[PDB]
Amino acid sequence: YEYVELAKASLTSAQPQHFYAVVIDATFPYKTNQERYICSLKIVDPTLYLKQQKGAGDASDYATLVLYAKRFEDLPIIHRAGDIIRVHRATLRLYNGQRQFNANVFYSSSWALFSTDKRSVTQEINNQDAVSDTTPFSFSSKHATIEKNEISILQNLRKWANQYFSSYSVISSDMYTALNKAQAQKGDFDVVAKILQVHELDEYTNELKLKDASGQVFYTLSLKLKFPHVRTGEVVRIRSATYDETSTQKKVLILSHYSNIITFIQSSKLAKELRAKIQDDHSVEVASLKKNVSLNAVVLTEVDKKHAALPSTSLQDLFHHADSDKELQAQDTFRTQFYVTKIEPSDVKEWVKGYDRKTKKSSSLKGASGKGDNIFQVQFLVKDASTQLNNNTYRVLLYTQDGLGANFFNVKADNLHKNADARKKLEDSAELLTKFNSYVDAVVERRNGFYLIKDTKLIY
Amino acid sequence: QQQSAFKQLYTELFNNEGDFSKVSSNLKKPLKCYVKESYPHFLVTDGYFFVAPYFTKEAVNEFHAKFPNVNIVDLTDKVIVINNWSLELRRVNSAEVFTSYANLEARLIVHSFKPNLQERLNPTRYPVNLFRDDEFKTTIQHFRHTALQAAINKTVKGDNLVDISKVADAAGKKGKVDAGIVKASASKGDEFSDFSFKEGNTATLKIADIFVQEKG
DNA sequence: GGGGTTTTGGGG
DNA sequence: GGGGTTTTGGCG
DNA sequence: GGGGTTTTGGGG
Ligand SMILES: [Cl-]
Ligand code: NA
Ligand code: NA
Ligand code: NA
Ligand code: NA
Repeated sequence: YEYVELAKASLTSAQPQHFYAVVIDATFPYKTNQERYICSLKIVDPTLYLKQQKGAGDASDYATLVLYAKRFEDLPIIHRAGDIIRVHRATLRLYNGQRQFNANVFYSSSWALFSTDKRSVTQEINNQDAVSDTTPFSFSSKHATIEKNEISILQNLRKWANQYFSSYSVISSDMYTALNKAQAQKGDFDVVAKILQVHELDEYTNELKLKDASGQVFYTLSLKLKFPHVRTGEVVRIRSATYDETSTQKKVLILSHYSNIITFIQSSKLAKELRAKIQDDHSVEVASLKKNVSLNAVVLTEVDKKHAALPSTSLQDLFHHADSDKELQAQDTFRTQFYVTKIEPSDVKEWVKGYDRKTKKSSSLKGASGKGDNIFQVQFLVKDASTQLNNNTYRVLLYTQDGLGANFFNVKADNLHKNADARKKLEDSAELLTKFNSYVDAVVERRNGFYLIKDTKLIY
Repeated sequence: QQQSAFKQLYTELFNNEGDFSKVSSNLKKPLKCYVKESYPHFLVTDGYFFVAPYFTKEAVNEFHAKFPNVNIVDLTDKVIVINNWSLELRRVNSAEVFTSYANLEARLIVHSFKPNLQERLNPTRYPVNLFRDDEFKTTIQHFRHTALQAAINKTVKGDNLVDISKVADAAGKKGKVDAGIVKASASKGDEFSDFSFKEGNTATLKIADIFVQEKG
């Protein structure tokens, strides 16, 4: 197999050609009719990656690759910009002024994906190591062969990709639309924004809270199975979105089966600058709290920084599998999300009780100090997406006698029967916690079959 | 101002405990919609979303009477006008019914519809399943949240707080997490169902039967 | 022509 | 090919 | 044998 560079491929041969390239963009594989699937992508290499820079505006130049197939599984799922693709038997032609490489996978063409970073996106999600640095993490057909001579091409193209992404935006401003101008678009458009929040709407759907350089916030539904790599704080490029004219309560982007959400390789200058430049916004949440009913979700808490890297565990696993799952039995500390259905005791004034550290007993302060040290003894009855349909509610405790969750309310325990200020703040927090669309993000510690909140604080 | 007629209708139905009589009257006017599909699923759009209309055995017989030269299962890409219709809530298995959410479905019961054969409609966005919309899914979650909260505040009582000693000095104590599971209502099964709206009931035809009635 | 396959020389 | 399925109608 | 493809009947 002889590999040719993009700009040097023949436009007249019409013969099958082969090449290595870096993917900067791609649709998701999508069905067109009763027998055809398609995946369109934008590719570049050392010979084709930037338009005549003078009056070009540092715009990216590229070739396009269109892969056809009879089966969905015979096409590449591109989750990240910057990785490399190897194509065999592609025919080149000029389509509206640009180099279009076409390859029928259902015939004799084939492709193979190589990770530019240490691990592929899927391997990062599963915390897996790559077999080797010359192994395709994905490819068409039952086999893929890498000859010794290719190793240099791959290694060099990788080095090039990192220099390219770290020196240029790659996804230039002409490749997407500012979110605050989304409503002026006639049809679909592309987006480049930071994921501010990933809210599990239900069993198969995530609701992404996005914010781009224009400062505009938008929400969009992202299927879990299709886009399992979405992560809070990360910058992504969204290929093909439309402005939703029917959403009045909040700004919504609509995605299609061919739409794609793509992250950037570690070296991406654009991704790095946007992660730092774009800062979290809570304006939407602050405004929603003034409404009797908010169609916008509000995460009322934040976990200590030392847990930000801790993976979350659903209520289903926490209460229904924590005593039968090997992996869940080995952990005592978990992170989870849920909404509060009810708070006990009902009387907010009883949330703080006097505790006797010698008899391990607590009591009401309605009789005053004669009960010992003041502590919070609150029981949340919660629910989440994973348990949304069942007839259950789950108990999550806030028992701070040992220091766990003492600062949850940003209100030091005190006799609520006498401290009006403390009582009032807790009463307000109570209405917020039980309000529809309010959610909690918290770390819990398992103790004698119960879960106690810790290292978690309200931010409203 | 809601531009999607379907979204506004279905939203008010849910925000009014499935009581179709409580929904705005100025919304119960004839519905002119485009037929996206007709078989195996009959789907119509309002220019923004698509919904599945449920035809009564009467509605079809009337149709076949006033329009003998028109097969319903062949109305794809054609427009229709539903003059007499109603809306009701039904409990379904959303895992099988794609035109629903959280085991709940708002059905468009059609009593009378006229096919405006060969009427070209204005260009619109690609229609999406109303039950896949962010705001509408949220509207439905609000509905369940309210029913759930009312049931829980009625079922749960006596502040049965875990005794603090169980979580204090738990060095030599081991427990099963299912000890934290609390029943939300007096529901019979393992699925919450303590809703206050009265599930609508109306005989409707299966799109398959109307297919046979027009081409055995 | 050339794959994968078995048809192992020949259809459409 | 900057696009529109479905035994897949919450990867397609 | 049958796809896609053009070889349009025949290799290995
Ligand atoms: Cl335990
Ligand atoms: Na052959
Ligand atoms: Na053969
Ligand atoms: Na042949
Ligand atoms: Na042939």
